[PDB]
Amino acid sequence: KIMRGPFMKFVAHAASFTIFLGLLVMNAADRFEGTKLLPNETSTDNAKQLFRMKTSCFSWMEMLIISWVIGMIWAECKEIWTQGPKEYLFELWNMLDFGMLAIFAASFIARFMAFWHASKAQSIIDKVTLGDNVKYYNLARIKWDPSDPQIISEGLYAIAVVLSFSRIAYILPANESFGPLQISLGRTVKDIFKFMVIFIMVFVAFMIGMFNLYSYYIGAKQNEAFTTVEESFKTLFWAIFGLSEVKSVVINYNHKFIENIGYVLYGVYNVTMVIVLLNMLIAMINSSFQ
Amino acid sequence: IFKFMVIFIMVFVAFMIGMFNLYSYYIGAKQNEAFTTVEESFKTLFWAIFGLSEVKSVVINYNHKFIENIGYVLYGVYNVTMVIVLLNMLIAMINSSFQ
Ligand SMILES: CCCCCCCCCCCCCCCCCC(=O)O[C@@H](COC(=O)CCCCCCC)COP(=O)(O)OCCN
Ligand SMILES: CCCCCCCCCCCCCCCCCC(=O)O[C@@H](COC(=O)CCCCCCC)COP(=O)(O)OCCN
Ligand SMILES: CC(C)CCC[C@@H](C)[C@H]1CC[C@H]2[C@@H]3CC=C4C[C@@H](OC(=O)CCC(=O)O)CC[C@]4(C)[C@H]3CC[C@]12C
Ligand SMILES: CC(C)CCC[C@@H](C)[C@H]1CC[C@H]2[C@@H]3CC=C4C[C@@H](OC(=O)CCC(=O)O)CC[C@]4(C)[C@H]3CC[C@]12C
Ligand SMILES: CC(C)CCC[C@@H](C)[C@H]1CC[C@H]2[C@@H]3CC=C4C[C@@H](OC(=O)CCC(=O)O)CC[C@]4(C)[C@H]3CC[C@]12C
Ligand SMILES: CCCCCCCCCC(=O)O[C@@H](C)COP(=O)(O)OCC[N+](C)(C)C
Ligand SMILES: N#Cc1ccc(O[C@@H]2c3ccccc3C[C@H]2N2CCC[C@@H](N)C2)cc1
Repeated sequence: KIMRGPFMKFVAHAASFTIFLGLLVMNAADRFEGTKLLPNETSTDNAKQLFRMKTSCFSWMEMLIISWVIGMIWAECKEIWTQGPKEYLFELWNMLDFGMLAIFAASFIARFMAFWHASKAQSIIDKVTLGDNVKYYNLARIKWDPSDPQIISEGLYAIAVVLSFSRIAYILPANESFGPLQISLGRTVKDIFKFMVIFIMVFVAFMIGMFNLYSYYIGAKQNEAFTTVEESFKTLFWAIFGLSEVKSVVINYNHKFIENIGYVLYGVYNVTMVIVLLNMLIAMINSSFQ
Repeated sequence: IFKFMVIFIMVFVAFMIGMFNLYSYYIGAKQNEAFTTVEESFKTLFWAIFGLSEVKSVVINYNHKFIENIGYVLYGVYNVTMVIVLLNMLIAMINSSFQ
């Protein structure tokens, strides 16, 4: 009768999230100071099994995480067929919570199919050379394919681990000192979503304009900026935080016309972004005394 | 600012564990020694508040560009989130001085 009260129910639901975060921390606890399994090395630990056997096998802590995610998917489907699939998408945090579970499910599916391929190939080979169906396995991380499911799972698990820390927003407005901070932090994301439109207009403008300038100098440039659309995207994205050098507008030829055009366009980009961010800061300072 | 450091260390611990889990298996096959130990992933995200952490700390030497693009996206989202949190702190402290 105590555990059916609302406050003990809240305490139990917060404790079962503290446990999940503790599992996510202590899962990678053998590698806190170095993994001791090099990307070029090979460790079998049984002298009769493949290397790709003791990499995709599930531990005793990677099954509890699967049980938590299965219960967390079931507790979301029960919310879907009780509030209705139209009033459930009305809050965007439900979509932010559904994407995390979808990414966790995709990660565990990819790891399971990697383990399934490893077991299907290890059933054949139950020292010497191996045939061309087991030869891809028992190989270190340097020789894997770029689309191996073992590196799809390890890539999606990181996004899932980052996104699962955002469920503190469900237990944080019950407090008298971090509730108003969450309210005042949420009201300043809706104030920058309207300035990101002009931000991406100026961004797309200078991205296409400098890609059109430095496209023909792909091998004759000081580095690899402004030559591909993704390179021109990241060179202008990391210049907001000052992490893009001025050596990214220099070419190796004697065409100083194009280099001076690039210098002028990069300077105008930096000045324009400073003006836009200062206008955003002043507008958000002004829309808090209202 | 003692009350905003709590949300600051929530976002910090989130991205620290999330990027340590990504770049853990590439300890010798990476451009530098970031995001491989917990102290390296801690200091790479601490010194990125002051802009003293380069973008070459998310680059691996292999042809696994999936994991490298995940690291690029996570580092960019970390920088944008910290800019939002610090700007919200500055605006809140400007507002709680005319009261
Ligand atoms: C939302 C409002 C946006 C307003 C944007 C205005 C901000 C203007 C920023 C100026 C950017 C300068 C960048 C400096 C880097 C290097 C410049 C450089 O190499 O100089 C050019 C200078 O060329 C120009 O004509 C600069 C004109 C810039 C006008 C920009 C106005 C939008 C080369 O000419 P020179 O080498 O002096 O000539 C040979 C003499 N020995
Ligand atoms: C508190 C609020 C926080 C809001 C956070 C939102 C801020 C979003 C920042 C964007 C970060 C981008 C970093 C840029 C660095 C390099 C990006 C890169 O390498 O591109 C990825 C782009 O991949 C994506 O899908 C980007 C999606 C990012 C969405 C983030 C939303 C949270 C690779 O794909 P690709 O090379 O275009 O594909 C091959 C085509 N030739
Ligand atoms: C393992 C590492 C990654 C750290 C894991 C994080 C947790 C240990 C922390 C972070 C957020 C904390 C919570 C933030 C807010 C609250 C509300 C608080 O309740 C009240 O303020 C009064 C209740 C009322 O009167 O309504 C009880 C503690 C609790 C759940 C905290 C419990 C401990 C939490 C889960
Ligand atoms: C918004 C409206 C008013 C139009 C924009 C103003 C233009 C009339 C200005 C702004 C940028 C200027 C350009 C910036 C840089 C260059 C490179 C410069 O080339 C060299 O420095 C020669 C190098 C060498 O061979 O030694 C010649 C002038 C030029 C084209 C400038 C020409 C005049 C421009 C187009
Ligand atoms: C908050 C909720 C709404 C969920 C978050 C949104 C996701 C649906 C987005 C955000 C980050 C995106 C990822 C960022 C980077 C990558 C790497 C990219 O891989 C490559 O570029 C291939 C490289 C090569 O081999 O050439 C594939 C897409 C992917 C996984 C993206 C998949 C879709 C993601 C997970
Ligand atoms: C990806 C980064 C991970 C970092 C984790 C930090 C968690 C802090 C959450 C937080 O401050 O929420 C802000 C966005 C306000 O949300 P809202 O717009 O008030 O919406 C709250 C609605 N509710 C149903 C969740 C209560
Ligand atoms: N009786 C009761 C009860 C239990 C839980 C509850 O909120 C859940 C919760 C509690 C602590 C920490 C994180 C989360 C996530 C919240 N979850 C609920 C369903 C939809 C899903 N998108 C989000 C509300 C009411």
